[PDB]
Amino acid sequence: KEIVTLTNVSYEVKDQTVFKHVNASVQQGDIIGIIGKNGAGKSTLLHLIHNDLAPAQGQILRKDIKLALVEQETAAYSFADQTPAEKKLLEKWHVPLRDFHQLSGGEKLKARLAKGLSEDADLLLLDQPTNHLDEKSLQFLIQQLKHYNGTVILVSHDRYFLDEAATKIWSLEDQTLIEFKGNYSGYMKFREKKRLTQQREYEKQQKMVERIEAQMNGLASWSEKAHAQSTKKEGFKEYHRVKAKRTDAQIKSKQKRLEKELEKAKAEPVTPEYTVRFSIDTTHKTGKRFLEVQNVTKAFGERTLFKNANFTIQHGEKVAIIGPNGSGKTTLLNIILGQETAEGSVWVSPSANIGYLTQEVFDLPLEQTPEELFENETFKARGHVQNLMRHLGFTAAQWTEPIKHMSMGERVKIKLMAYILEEKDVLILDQPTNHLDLPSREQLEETLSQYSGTLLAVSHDRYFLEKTTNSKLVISNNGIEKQLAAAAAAAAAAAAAAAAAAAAAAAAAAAAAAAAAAAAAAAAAAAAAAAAAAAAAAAAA
Amino acid sequence: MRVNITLACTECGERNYISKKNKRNNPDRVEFKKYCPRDKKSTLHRET
Amino acid sequence: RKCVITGKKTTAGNNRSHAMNASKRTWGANLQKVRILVNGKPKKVYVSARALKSGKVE
Amino acid sequence: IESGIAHIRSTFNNTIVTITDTHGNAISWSSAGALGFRGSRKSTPFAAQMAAETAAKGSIEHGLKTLEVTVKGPGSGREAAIRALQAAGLEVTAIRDVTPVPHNGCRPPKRRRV
RNA sequence: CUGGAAGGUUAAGAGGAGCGCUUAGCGUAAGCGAAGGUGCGAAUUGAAGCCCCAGUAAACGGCGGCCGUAACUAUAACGGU
RNA sequence: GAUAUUGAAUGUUGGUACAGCUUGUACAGGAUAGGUAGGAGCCUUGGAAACCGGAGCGCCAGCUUCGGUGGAGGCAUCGGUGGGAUACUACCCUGGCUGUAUUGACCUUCUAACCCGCCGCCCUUAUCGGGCGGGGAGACAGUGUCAGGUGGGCAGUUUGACU
RNA sequence: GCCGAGGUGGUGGAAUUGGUAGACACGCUACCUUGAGGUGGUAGUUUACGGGUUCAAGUCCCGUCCUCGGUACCA
Ligand SMILES: Nc1ncnc2c1ncn2[C@@H]1O[C@H](COP(=O)(O)OP(=O)(O)OP(=O)(O)O)[C@@H](O)[C@H]1O
Ligand SMILES: Nc1ncnc2c1ncn2[C@@H]1O[C@H](COP(=O)(O)OP(=O)(O)OP(=O)(O)O)[C@@H](O)[C@H]1O
Repeated sequence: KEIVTLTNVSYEVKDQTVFKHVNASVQQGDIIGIIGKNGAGKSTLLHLIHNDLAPAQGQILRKDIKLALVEQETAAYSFADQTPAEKKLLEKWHVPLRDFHQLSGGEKLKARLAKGLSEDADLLLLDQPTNHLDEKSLQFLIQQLKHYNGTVILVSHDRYFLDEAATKIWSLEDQTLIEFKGNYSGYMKFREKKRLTQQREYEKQQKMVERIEAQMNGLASWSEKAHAQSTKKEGFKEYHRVKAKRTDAQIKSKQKRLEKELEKAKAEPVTPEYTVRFSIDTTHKTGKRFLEVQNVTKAFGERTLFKNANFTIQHGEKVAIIGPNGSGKTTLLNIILGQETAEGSVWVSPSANIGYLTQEVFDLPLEQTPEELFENETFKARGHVQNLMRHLGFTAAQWTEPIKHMSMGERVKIKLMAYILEEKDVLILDQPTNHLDLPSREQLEETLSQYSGTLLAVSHDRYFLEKTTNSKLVISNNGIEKQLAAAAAAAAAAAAAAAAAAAAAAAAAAAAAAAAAAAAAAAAAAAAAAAAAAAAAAAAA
Repeated sequence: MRVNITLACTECGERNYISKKNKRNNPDRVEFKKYCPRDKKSTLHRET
Repeated sequence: RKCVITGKKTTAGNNRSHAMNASKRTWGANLQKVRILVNGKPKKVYVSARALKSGKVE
Repeated sequence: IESGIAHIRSTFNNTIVTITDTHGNAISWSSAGALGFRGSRKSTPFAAQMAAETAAKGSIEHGLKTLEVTVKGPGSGREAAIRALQAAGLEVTAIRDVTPVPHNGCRPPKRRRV
């Protein structure tokens, strides 16, 4: 059975109609996923079904009252530590309770989604559970939601999270919800196919329209001649004027057929796919040496993170910083960039222009217009510099909204534009890829590879860093681990040499035997026998 | 765009009035005090 | 073609389409020829399928 | 099962080894391209060694231990694959060097540089 | 046309979550209200067709432009798009 | 396509109407504590500690059952932990197997309905049909109602005015 | 004269108001390779015009010029 039904639900704010003619169904344990561009009512829909926002038009009917609302930025979230099934979540994920304000950004969604799952809920209205999660927690989500009491409605921006944890998709698109059941991987297979059908039918009616307008124009250019070249010879003037009438009656019949087939057809041109173009420059002439962090130590009372972690990174390299949950990722950049018990030495270039990106969205000069916010000097500085950069880089005609009355799936984008418009020559990305979109994080995955070095890319993703990594900082127990490769299992001296040498000589003997099988008879047999036995003898130790 | 607007009462709930407004220059739900002939007085009305 | 038990046969009425276009149409009997003893002998006559359900002896 | 026959077919691109059951029922199969080598590395006898190793790993589940290896196809990886069935825990008893020899039969496709 | 058909859609028939209406009864009022009758009715199932994927022209049909270049006087075997 | 002619079996995956019961640990811990209430004792020759084998889960810590060697020992408040106490009562639908009755769908198979412009016999000197005996198809087909698609093969019609 | 169509780099030419002397394939220039050419490799040059609308114009709008074609005087 269903539980919640939607019919023609719309929404009106000061951009345009976000949302129109929305028909959907929540059922008894469906795993429904919202996909859509950010700012497209992705989480305004959740506040409509919560009755957190009152819809302008359309009827939203629900049956069971419990509506667990787990949003983005709930902004000094409460510490009502009640109904202790929450603390099971708060202790599988390895999160302490003790504070809220001194926590990193990584822990706070795991401590809000914790309280949200266990108040009591047969229906989850949650915004984005896949921001700042490591894979041991990202994997813990799917085992929650598979082993769960009811229906889940989530706004993922992940092709990763929906191959496992989806039954329906309520894709938001050009102001219209469309639902598709079954998966997300076959969902885009479904969309590309419907786009091919509508593109073929629009290409057909446009071609047919041009054909009938051409064959209508040829008849017109004959009717003009046949009317003007009468009254000359042979037959009075109405045997030849009737022929013009005979052609001009067809010239209207075909136009009436054209307009009737077009009113029955009504096949719209296909709306284009979404591109960003986005790119980067940062082409400044730069020195060599950037960051020498020697003998660093960071502690929080008794909570000790860093101890004597000596690493030195210079310009022109991809530095991926990976922490599974709470490795201080966000804390290191603050103690790279600042004072307050960076115990030891942190030297940085004095003339380097470090452009900083935060995990937390709490650095906006709020209630300002983006007009006053973005430095737009004269004429094309609004257009050629800025407004093109907005609309081309995901903005609508939203030149002046308040920037956290904005969408909050923007405002990462505002930070991003303010960086990339100006070629700051040093970036540090404290977790960029989580609020963004599958067309938005992709181009940042791309252009940051073509970026001209000195990047410190914290990312809890495993696939974003595959384009933006040369060296790694694996924060671990008792401080950093400056890795330049995988650096696992402590690459060795005697056994690895014996293994590689014996296998290479083994393949020598095997290829020597197998290239010519009956010649230089039998030394190879003793060779391969002794080498294979010695390989077993070396691997046995 | 320009939309037809009904302005329902609050003391009576009765509709009683129509004028037009923008969805862009007036995006919020507009309210005025007009005369309610059921209430026989000036009353705050409300777009519905 | 009429049933031998009851007077149930082909009638006629209208094919009323959408737009209420009155075409002219016939209504047949679900008759289903079987072997029954209408006389002392079985004779294999038409029956009807309304009259065949549990009433008349095969 | 305990006994089976190992069909190796090594041709100038690939060396496919299928360890089957005596009246022809494949326990496990792996090729040189199944191991991951996509390019010309498919032709190297190391990939035939690796393919015999993977076929030997796959064969010893429900299982079998003593093989009987039939070499088919003109290639290079016959010797390494016979040796690698031994070193992966199996025994290779008979070696049937059976490449399909037509007597006169069908005519071949044309020689290449012409 | 012919073939495929995993998948989307797609009827009536099936199903019956529910909402009305009536009503004994409970309610000083206001109103709520079981069972029944009865009006409507959502989720689900539901073919062929169509969307889709291939073949077929002695099937229906259709069969282009422009630019430069050779002992100059001209064209272009040629090349570009 | 559904439905009616049109029923006889054998499996199938869902769901009820009667029924079996098992699955339960963030850490601290002697451990596997789901919680609400009683709780200072219970289990034992119709067998306890221990060993072992197997159905079963497992977040591989250790639990669960059943059977087989054993011979009088387990186990509970309290002791400790920590947010909360271990012997019955129920549930929680998280995670299975087995049977009865129907429920929907699908695959086979049967034959007695239906069908045979198949054979033989009789009515009968008959290429009709119809009785009997075989054979073949067989719940299909055909046929009736209901429905969708297709449908210029056919039908009624429309296809404006100024000039 | 009227109607219909197009006017971009040396060339042919895509671009739904969102960055193009040009984004795409050729030419072209400077270098490399070669004995010297060719191929090949590296880097490099305001939308026919004039006036607006716009934060933004090849595009939206008003006018001028050119070329293709149909529609005429005449031979
Ligand atoms: N409260 C508001 N008032 C006016 N305009 C808004 C408001 N909220 C959002 N908008 C506009 O509508 C867009 C969509 O906002 P929405 O409510 O869909 O958030 P969302 O896009 O679902 O969140 P995300 O960006 O993470 O998807 C915003 O980006 C903003 O431009
Ligand atoms: N000022 C502080 N006081 C107390 N604890 C802190 C402080 N700063 C950081 N921590 C602790 O350090 C741990 C890790 O935080 P860190 O700065 O590494 O962010 P993180 O772990 O990467 O999380 P996120 O990925 O959400 O940023 C957290 O558990 C947090 O409680």
